[PDB]
Order: sequence, then C-alpha cells, then structure tokens
Amino acid sequence: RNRGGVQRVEGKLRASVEKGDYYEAHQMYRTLFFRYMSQSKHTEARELMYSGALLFFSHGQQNSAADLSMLVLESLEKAEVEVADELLENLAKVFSLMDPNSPERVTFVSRALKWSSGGSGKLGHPRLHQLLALTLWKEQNYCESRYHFLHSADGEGCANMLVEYSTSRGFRSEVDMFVAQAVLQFLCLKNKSSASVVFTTYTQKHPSIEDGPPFVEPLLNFIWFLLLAVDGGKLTVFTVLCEQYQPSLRRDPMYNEYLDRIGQLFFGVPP
Amino acid sequence: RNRGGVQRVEGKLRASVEKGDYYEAHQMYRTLFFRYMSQSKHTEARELMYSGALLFFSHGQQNSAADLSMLVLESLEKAEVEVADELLENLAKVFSLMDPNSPERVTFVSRALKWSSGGSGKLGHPRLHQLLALTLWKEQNYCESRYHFLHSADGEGCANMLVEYSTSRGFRSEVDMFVAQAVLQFLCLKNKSSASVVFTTYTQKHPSIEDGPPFVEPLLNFIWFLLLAVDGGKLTVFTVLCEQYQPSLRRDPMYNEYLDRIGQLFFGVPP
Amino acid sequence: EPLEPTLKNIIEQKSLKWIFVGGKGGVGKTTCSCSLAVQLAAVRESVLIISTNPAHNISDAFDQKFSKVPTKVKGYDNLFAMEIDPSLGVAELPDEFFEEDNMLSMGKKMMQEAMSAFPGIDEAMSYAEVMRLVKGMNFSVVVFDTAPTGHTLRLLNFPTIVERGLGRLMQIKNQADQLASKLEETLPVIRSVSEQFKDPEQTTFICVCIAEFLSLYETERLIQELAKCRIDTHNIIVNQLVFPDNERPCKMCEARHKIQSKYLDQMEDLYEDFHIVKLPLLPHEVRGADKVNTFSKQLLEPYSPP
Amino acid sequence: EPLEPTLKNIIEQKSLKWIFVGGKGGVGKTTCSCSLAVQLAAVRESVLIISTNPAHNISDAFDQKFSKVPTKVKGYDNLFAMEIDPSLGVAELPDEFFEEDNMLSMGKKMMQEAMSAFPGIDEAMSYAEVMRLVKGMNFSVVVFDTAPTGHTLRLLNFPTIVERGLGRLMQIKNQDQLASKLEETLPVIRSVSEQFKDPEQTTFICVCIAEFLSLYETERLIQELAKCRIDTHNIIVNQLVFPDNERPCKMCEARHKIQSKYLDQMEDLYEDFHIVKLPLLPHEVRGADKVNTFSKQLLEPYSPP
Amino acid sequence: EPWAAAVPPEWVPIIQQDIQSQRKVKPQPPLSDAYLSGMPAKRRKQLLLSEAVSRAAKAAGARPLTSPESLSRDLEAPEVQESYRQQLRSDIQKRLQEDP
Amino acid sequence: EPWAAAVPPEWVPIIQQDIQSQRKVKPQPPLSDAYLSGMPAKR
Amino acid sequence: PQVWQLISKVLARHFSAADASRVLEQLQRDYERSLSRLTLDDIERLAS
Ligand SMILES: Nc1ncnc2c1ncn2[C@@H]1O[C@H](COP(=O)(O)OP(=O)(O)OP(=O)(O)O)[C@@H](O)[C@H]1O
Ligand SMILES: Nc1ncnc2c1ncn2[C@@H]1O[C@H](COP(=O)(O)OP(=O)(O)OP(=O)(O)O)[C@@H](O)[C@H]1O
Ligand SMILES: [Mg+2]
Ligand SMILES: [Mg+2]
Ligand SMILES: [Zn+2]
Repeated sequence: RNRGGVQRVEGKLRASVEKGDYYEAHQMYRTLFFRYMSQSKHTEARELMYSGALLFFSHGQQNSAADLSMLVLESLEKAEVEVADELLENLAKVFSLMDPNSPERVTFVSRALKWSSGGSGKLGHPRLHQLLALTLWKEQNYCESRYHFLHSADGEGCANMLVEYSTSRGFRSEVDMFVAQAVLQFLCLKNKSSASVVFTTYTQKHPSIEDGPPFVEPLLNFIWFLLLAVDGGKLTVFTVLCEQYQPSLRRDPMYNEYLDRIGQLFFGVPP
Repeated sequence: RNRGGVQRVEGKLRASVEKGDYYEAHQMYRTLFFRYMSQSKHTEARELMYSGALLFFSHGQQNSAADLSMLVLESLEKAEVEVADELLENLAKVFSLMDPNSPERVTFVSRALKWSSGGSGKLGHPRLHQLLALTLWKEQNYCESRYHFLHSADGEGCANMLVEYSTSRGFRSEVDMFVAQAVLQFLCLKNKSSASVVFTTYTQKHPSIEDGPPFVEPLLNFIWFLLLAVDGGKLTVFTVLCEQYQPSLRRDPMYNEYLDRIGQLFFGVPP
Repeated sequence: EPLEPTLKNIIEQKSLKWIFVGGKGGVGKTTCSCSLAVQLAAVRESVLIISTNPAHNISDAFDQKFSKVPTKVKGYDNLFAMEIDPSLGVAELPDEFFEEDNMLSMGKKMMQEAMSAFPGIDEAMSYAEVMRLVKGMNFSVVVFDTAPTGHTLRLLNFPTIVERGLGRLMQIKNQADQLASKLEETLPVIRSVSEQFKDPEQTTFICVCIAEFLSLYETERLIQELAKCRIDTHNIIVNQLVFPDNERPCKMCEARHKIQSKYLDQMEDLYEDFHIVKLPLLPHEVRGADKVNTFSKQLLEPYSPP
Repeated sequence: EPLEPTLKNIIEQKSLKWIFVGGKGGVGKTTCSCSLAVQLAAVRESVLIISTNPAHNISDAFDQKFSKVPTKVKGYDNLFAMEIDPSLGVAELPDEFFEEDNMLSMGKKMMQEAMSAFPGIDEAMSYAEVMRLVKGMNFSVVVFDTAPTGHTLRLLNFPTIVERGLGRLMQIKNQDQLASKLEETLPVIRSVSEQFKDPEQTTFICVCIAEFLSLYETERLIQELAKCRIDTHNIIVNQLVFPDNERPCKMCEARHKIQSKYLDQMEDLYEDFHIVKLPLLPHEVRGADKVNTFSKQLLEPYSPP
Repeated sequence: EPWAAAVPPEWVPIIQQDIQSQRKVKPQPPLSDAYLSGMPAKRRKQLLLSEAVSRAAKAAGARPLTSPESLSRDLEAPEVQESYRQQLRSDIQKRLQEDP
Repeated sequence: EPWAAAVPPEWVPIIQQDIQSQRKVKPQPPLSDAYLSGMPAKR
Repeated sequence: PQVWQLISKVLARHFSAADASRVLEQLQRDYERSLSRLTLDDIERLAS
C-alpha cells in the first residue's frame, strides 16, 4: 500500500501518453524520475527517461524531449555511472534528434562532455566527440563538426569532412591551408597520430591535391616534413623548416602561434 | 470621470469606524488620502489624516495611527506647505501620543525635522525641536530631550530640565560639569545667546549653585569669562583662559576639541 | 456612464508595446496574461509572452512546454512564449588550443556561480532580456506574467535605479578601457527602456485581483506604488467571480457571492476611471489553447451572468 | 496505514525552531501560516510570525496592523508578528553637534541609497533579520510567510552561498579593521546555516490547492527543497470543496470532481508525507477568532458531512 | 603678570583664586552614566574568576604551565570561591553610601 | 648550406624548389570566411 | 585572609610562582580600577 502510489502514478502516465496529454505526461515523467532516484533505482530511472525522450522526439515535443534528456544526464551524473560506449551512443542519438538552433543542445553537450570522464578535462571522451562530429557532419554543421573532430580522435572521418567542406566553401587557393590548419591545430593538442592520419587521408583523397608524398604545393611538403620532424622531435630540424618556409607560414598568421605551441609541445621551446 | 464613489467610500469608512473595525477603517483612510491627493485637495487630505490618527490613538490602535501620521507628513512634503506654528504643534502632539520605544517615533521625527524648514538647513526649525524636547522631558527621556534642547533655541526650559536631570542622575561632583557641557555644546553651534541664557538660568536656579557669578567652582567662573570673551572675539583672551584653566577643562577631555571650534567659530582660528 | 468593463482599450491602443500583469499571488495573473496575449495575437502582427515569475507556469497554462528562447505557441502562427532564465550563461564550449586567462576565467566563473542564486538575479536577467528584446524589436508587443506584487514593483523600479547608477558612473569616469567602452555603449538602450516604461502610450499595467479583502487592498497598494513610479494603469481584471444560479444556489455559493458582492461594490466605488473587467469562475480547468481561447473571448466581450 | 493527515507532528516536535510555509501564490500561505502560529502559541512558550513577503498580508489576516519591530498579537499572551522592512534601517538623528566620520559614513550612505530599491534587497533584509533573531534567541519558534516559490528558494539558499562567499573572502583577506566584522558575523551565519540544514531545527510546510498548476508547482518546489536539503514531510491541501449532496449546484460538482482527480494524484505522489486537508470556509478568514476557529481543524482532521 | 594684561582687570583676582584652587583640587572622578549620555556615543568609558585570571595572565604576559582547563576545574564555582562575588557585592554595598 | 646539414639529405632537394616557389609566389588573397571559422575567439 | 588567598591558592597550583604573582597583581590593579569604574548602575549589574 505505502508504495502503490508510484505504480498508480506510472499507470496514469501510460494512460495520459495514450491519450496524448504530452505535457502532462512530461510532468508525470519528471515526478517518476525524481521518485526513482530517491530509491536509488538509478538504472530504471535512466531507462525511463531515455524511453520518454525518444517518445517525445518521435512526436515532435522538442522541448519536453530535451528536458527529459537533461534528466538522463542528471541520472548519469548523480549515479556516477562510469563511461560506457553504449551510453555514449545513446547520448549522441539524443543529441542528433534535437533542433540545431535550439540552445538546449549546447546546454546538453557541455553537460554530456563534462560527465564523460570529467577527470580528463573539457575534452570529455574522444568517442563522444567523434559521435557528435559525425552527427553534425551529417547535418552539415561544418564549423562545429570540425571543432569536435579536432577534439575527437577520428582522423579519417575528419579528413573526409574537411575534403567535403573545402570542395564546398573554400576558395581554390585555400585547399591545402584547411588541412594544414587542421593538422597544426591537431598538434596544438598532443594528438600527433590523428594529425598524421588526417593529413595522409586528405592528401590522398582530395581531388585537387596530386598524390605522392613529394607534393607540388610548398605548404603540403612543409607539413609533411614537420610531421616527420615531430616523429623525430628534433628542434634543429623544426627551426630549419620554420625558417625556410616562412613565406608559406605567413599565408595565415595563426600558423606562427601554433608552431610556438608545437615547439613547446615537441621541441622544448621555453614557456 | 467620477460618479460619487469617493463619497460612498467615505460613508463606508464612517460606518466601519462606528462598528469598531479599526484596521479596515485605516485601510479606507489610506485609500481616501490617496484619492484626495490625486485631486490636489492637500489641505482636506491632511486634515482627514490628522483626525484619523488622533482617533486611532484614542482607541489604542498605535501602529495604524503612526501610519496615518506618516501620511500626514507625506501630504505636507508633497504639498510643500510653508511651516506654520499650528502644523508644528499638531506634529508635536502626534509625536507625544506615540509609544516612546517604537521606531516609528524615530522615523516620524526624522521626517518632520527634514520637512521643517527643509530649505533652511539640516538642523530643522527650532520650534519643532523645542516642542519635541518638552514632550520628551515630560516623558523623562532626558537624553533625547537634552539633545533637542541643544538643537533648540530655548534655554530656560533647557536649564530647568538640566537641573532636574543632574539632581536625579548626576553625581555630587558633576553639577557644574553638566552646565559646562551644555554651554560648550550650545556655543559650538552658532546659538551663543541660548548658551548665555541657559547658563544664567541654570546657575541662578540650581539649588547647589550659589548666587552671584563669582562662583566657588573655578570651572563655572571659566565658563562665565568665556561667555564674556566670545562677546568680543578676542583670540588672545581665549587662549589665556584655555591655558590657565587647563586643569578644569581636562575634567572632560572632549571639552578640549570643543574649545577648538569656539576658536574658529568666534575667534577666527583657522581650522 | 462608467468606463466600459472590457480590455478593448488595450486592444485598440495600437501604440502599446509593453503590457504588465500583476496583483496578489494566485489571482490568475498567468491565465489572464495568456488570455490577453491570445486576444492581441489576433490583432498585432506578432506578440510575445514572458514568464518573469521564477516558477514559470505559462507552459502549464498552454499545456505546451516552452524553452528559454521565444517559440511559437501551438495552434497559433505569430504568438510566441518564453520563460526567463534562472541562470546565467554558464553552459559554453571553451577552446583549448592555447593557454587561457586563468584569472579572468576564474573571476567570471565565480561571479556567475555566486550570482546564479543571488536574489534579484531573476530580476536582473529579466531586465537583460528586456534590453535584448528592445534591441531585437522582433515582436510587436510583449506581455509579462509578472511575479507577485512586491518583486514586480522591484523589477519595474529597476530601470530607474540602474539608469541613475550609470549616470553616476558617467559622472565619475575614471576618477581596462574595454569596460569603459562597454559601459558607454549600453547607456542608450537603458535610457530608451527607462523612457518607454514611463510613457503611457508605450506601456501600461493591468491589475488582476479577486473579490476579497486581502486581494482588494493588495491591488490598492500596488496601484499606489505604480502611481509613485508613474507607470500608467487604468484597467483592472476582477477574476474568479461566482454568480449562483437562481435555481439551486447552495450555501457556500450564497455566502461567497455575498462576500464577493461586498468587495466588488467596494472596488467599483474605489476605482473610477478604471476599466473593471469582470471574469467568472469557470467550472473546468483553464488549460490548453482551446480552453484559453474560450476564456479570453469573454475577456473582451463584457460578461454578464445568465 | 498512511501518515496522519494532521500537523500534529509539527506541534509535537518541540525541537523545531524555524518553520517555513510556501507554495504557489494565493494558495493560502498567509492564512495557513497564521493558523499554524496560533496553534503553536497554545503549546510553545513564545511564537513569532514573520512576513517576508513584500506587501505583507499578516496584518490583513489578523486584522491588526503590525510594525517592523515585533509586536504582541491581540488576544494572545505570547504570539508576536512582524513585517520585514524592504528598506534599510537608515533612520537616525540628523547629525551630531560636531563633525563626524563623514569621510567613512558617506560611502555607506551612498551604498544604502543605491541598494534601497535593489531587487534582492527584500530577501537580503529578510536574511539580516533572521541573523538578528538568531543573535537574540528571543522567540521559541518563528514561522515564515514567503510569497512565491522561487524567492523562497533564494532565501533558503542564502545561508549556503553567503557562507561560501565569506569563507572565500577570508581566504583572500589572509592572502584592515573590517576583518573583525567578518569574524564577528561568520559564526552566527554558520550557526543559522546548519540550523536551516538540520531537520530537527527547521522544517518546511508546502501548501497547495487541488489544481494542475498548484500541484506541479508544489512538486517542483519539493524537488528544489530536496536539492537544498531542507526537510519537508507535510503538505496542506487548501480550499477544498465538498459538495453538499443535499443541494449540489453545477459549479460545485465540477470543481469537486477536478479537486478529487488532483487530490488522488497528490495522495499517490506523496506517500510518506502528511497530507492535511482544509475545506473552503464560507465566511472570510480574518481576525483572531476566525483564524483560531479555522486553525482548530488544521490539527483535528477534517471530514465532509 | 603675563596673562593678566590681556584679561580685563576685574577678572584677574578671580582668575588667580581659580588658579590656586585648581592645584588643591583632585582630578575629576569618572563621569556618571547620566553625563555619559551627553557626548557622542562613539567612545565610552569582573566576577568571572576564570575570565578575570585569563585576562590578567594574557595582559601581563603570563602563561599557566598546565592547560587552562585544569585551572577552570579548580575554581569550579564552589561556595568558597563564590565568596569572591559575595565580597565584591559587600564592597559595592559599602561604597554605595558614598553617592546613592 | 648551413641548414642543409640538419635535414636528412632526401629532404634537401624539394626544399630549394619550394624556396624557389616561395620566391615567385604572389601574395595570398583574402581568406574565405569558411576558413575564418576555424579559429578561436580571435580570428 | 581574604580574596587574595582565594586567587593565589588556585593560581600557584598550575602557574609558576613569578607568573602567579604577576597574574595576582594584575588582577588586583584591575579590581582597583573597576572600583574606580564603579557607578550607581554597577550595583544592579553586580547584584545579578
Ligand atoms: N477564471 C478562472 N476560472 C477558473 N479557474 C481559474 C480562473 N483563473 C484562474 N484559474 C485557476 O486558478 C489557479 C490560479 O490561477 P493562475 O495560476 O493563473 O494564477 P497566477 O496569478 O498566475 O498565479 P501565481 O501568482 O501563483 O503565479 C490556476 O489553477 C488557474 O488555472
Ligand atoms: N480555507 C479558506 N477558506 C476561505 N478562504 C480562504 C481559505 N484559505 C485562504 N482563503 C482566502 O484566500 C485568499 C488567498 O489566501 P492567502 O492570502 O492567505 O494566500 P497566500 O498564500 O498568502 O498568497 P500570496 O501568494 O498572495 O501571499 C485570501 O483571501 C484568504 O483569506
Ligand atoms: Mg502565476
Ligand atoms: Mg501571502
Ligand atoms: Zn455551489
């Protein structure tokens, strides 16, 4: 008896959902979630919120679905559930279903990334970043997709998306710069393997770029040699390459700054 | 576009008062006050508020009466009514009727003083100060009564109240010092004539003070000489008196700085 | 002979831009504001509702959850709704390619976090959204489901005090230049909002109250406070009235009708030069677009008991 | 089997010091809080009621105006009431008969002038008076009236945020004389904070009516209190309508069915919560006698004829 | 006399007598609360043996070898120790006649 | 050349051509906003 | 004897001889000053 209230509440929620009282169903969902979390039935509450969010998204109840997804994040955080690939997939699926211009996605993402192995930092978990980047790329949100890719670890998809983005928007004179910029940014972080794979993929696949490591474009050759040097980590080689290719690096001033970080990150440049 | 609603409200107020529904009557008083002030019937609104405050005081409705008195002050402020003895006496009576400990007395007094000769200065009109001082003296609240007298222009009643206060609470070796402090505090303010009259009356009428200005107490003789000197503004004489009577002045340390202001108030000493 | 007991004046005053609704809590500020917005949406090109109250209910009133950014109301094309943010801009995606300004970042983070629950931050962010909308201009008129009387008056007076503080700062210019430039840039919008709130043709206040002692005199105090702020207000919404049927009036209905008649006569006497529109107590929940529309219909047609 | 639908626990729990009443606007927080205070006065030695709500109504509820300083309530030997002052206590004698600390006092006066109408000033002064009372330890138990849910939550949140800010300020300070003011106020602050977090010392009464908006706003309020870890295990359902089957009109019947729906919802939702039900009285609830009569049923469970 | 010249002659004798008396008279005792209510209230003018002894030790720079808890326990407010406060009450009672 | 020693011999040849290309390369045209979107707050 | 023993007996137990004497003389001077500080109001405060 003392607990039959929850069951009656759940039954009433089912009846309301059948009737289509979507807002009332959302309120009932919130109440059930809070009660379950009171009893530490974290998994059940998370599953219920996930199912409800999917249901509301199916019916276009964007705001209610977003709120229930936020509650899913609350359940994951308060229960301190260790990161799991399936949970990342579920979160990415929910994030895909949201409205791109609705600010909640940002509010969601910042939260989700924070939960995903918060110890690492704002990077969250690279797997989730890759999933978000893939979703954005399928939605043609090239700016944010590139951002997440850079924070991701999926070099190949990043290269493919960059190729599409360049062929779409970039000018004929910028084709290399994109990848170079990306590569340089990938080295602003400690992800050198991502830089290598993305550069190789961009060079091979991009139609406007001729194949062969000895590239015609001076900038591509410079990036290739810089990758080799970072593999060798020789400061003298890095300085030689920087000095020789100064006109090319001047094509975008930001490159300079990246190099500095790279010099600190891979050649012992003083802080 | 009015339709006699105000008159009906007034009749209902009268009936409620006759029924003993004091709080509702006070509410209707506030409403009528605001309605009248909208029509600019400032005098009528003030009269109504004054009458209502007196009525509530008669019945013991303290807080309501205090609020209505505050409304009276609001009417006076808004109407910019020139200060007249009748209004000042009305305010004095209202204040006398209030409960001494209630902070509403403090608020009402502050507001009245600010209004009373608001353009004349921060001191306020002396008449209100004198009336409040008398009222407090009847209340035996000698502290505030003395303060107001000091700010007031009256010395005779001030002298009598000081005599009574010293006799009731002052110690054996403080009779002269009380009048000394009162006189010096009066003199620091420009009201020197009040200092003269209060000194004369206190000395003449105090039982423990001998007649004839040539007093036994050196300090009182010093005060007499200082009063004579300020009449001429001779700085050298002032310094002579200060230096010679230093043992007497040191009885109250504050006296020292008091003298300082005297020097610049009447002897032209630079600050 | 008296003023027409309908909000037709509000509808026809096309110059009107800002509409505030206030009064004692629970008298029906949310529902009446929603009804007024619905009525306006049939005249103005585009209207907005803002739930200034921290415990937002316009979502409940329209049975359709609204986000923190204006969103169209289901069943209407030009009617938008939103709920004020109870928090600052804490959610963002930072960059990591370079070292960040730790001092500035920590200072801003701590400031926003401490101020997140700081009282009046609800009012502060409401004012921020007011300025944002004034710049935006995107909506023809905006209605406010204001919080209870006290905080509503605090918010209404906020423009005056903030403008005066900005004037003081301009009087004490540098006696970090990016902060000075930002301060200089925001003065015109603050001045504009302060002026608009003071213009009867630009803004007006709707007082909604029930026929009871507490509600009546709370409304009276609120009206006097608005007079102090010189915010125009010339119409009141008496709500939740009861008219017992002549056939089978029961005890509770009879007594309640007596009380309401007394206080409604009081209101009629007290508030000449106000449009006192009277709304009955419906026998069904007032929620959802259809119910709200039906309820609003009589908010403009003078209701009369059968 | 369910918890008793009466506030008997509140009366019995003598360790209780601070009682908050909140909920949706117009549910009856003012009247219900006055009723609770009247009931308490019959048991505790001294009881105070504080109306933090600007445009205070407790004067209307008791039909007896109250000043900012606590005053005795007519007809009760130990019941006191007060209405918080949204303004600062700037009243004082116009000036001394000599120069003053104007060099310091002028900045404080400017700050007071600026913050007189600051939006949060009302709840700030409420917290200041709470601190003053904690210092005084004058009244055995104090009841509170708080108008909206959100600002009630802000007031409840103060202790935590103010204590954290004071701690951080101390850390920055030790990184001149005003430091004393910090150490003077940190204990008392902490003292109240723990009291607000201790279920024995404090509790929160949620009052609501049987309607959608009221019900779910109450639910949000309860969840927020749980977040602030403020104990609450009793709810007042107010303004119920029970049809007189001898003569039930249409509106009464419809309102009764709506109230029944939402009341069953509450019963299912709020197990392990006392649920005290209060009917809608025909006559107004104002004045000491009426409030006392209405409160009597707040402790003795009500039942329809 | 140096300062006698500045003052009117008639004051000089009285000033002389006042000067003589000011040395014979002892300093002014502490001010009464009554007069103490007069000046601005910014600057204003010990039964607890534990508090008194702690304050005296702190002021004089003395430190008990044992922790102060032991000292407090020794003077745990017995009648013999409260004879302290009885003696103080008697002392003030005798001094009261000097100025009731 | 002084720098030629540092780099491995096979890297040496292309560099000169690159250098020679950098000696005849025209100024970089303004960058497309798409490229501009790839930088942090400061662009 | 009088209060002086009442204080010395407890002081000498845990204080040093010099420390006990210093505390006792400081207490005596404080007592003298307090007697000087006495007023008609002090009667009520000391009576409690
Ligand atoms: N005319 C009406 N007929 C029937 N029910 C009504 C009517 N007006 C309001 N109500 C209901 O009364 C309750 C209180 O009204 P509402 O919530 O709209 O008030 P409010 O002023 O927005 O409230 P609060 O100040 O607490 O935010 C709600 O259930 C609302 O549905
Ligand atoms: N049981 C009741 N029967 C009849 N009238 C009631 C009852 N409870 C409250 N009322 C009346 O309902 C109105 C609203 O109640 P009240 O003013 O106490 O609410 P509140 O919680 O203080 O609201 P606010 O949010 O405005 O402060 C008042 O007139 C009150 O007298
Ligand atoms: Mg509302
Ligand atoms: Mg209330
Ligand atoms: Zn009925």
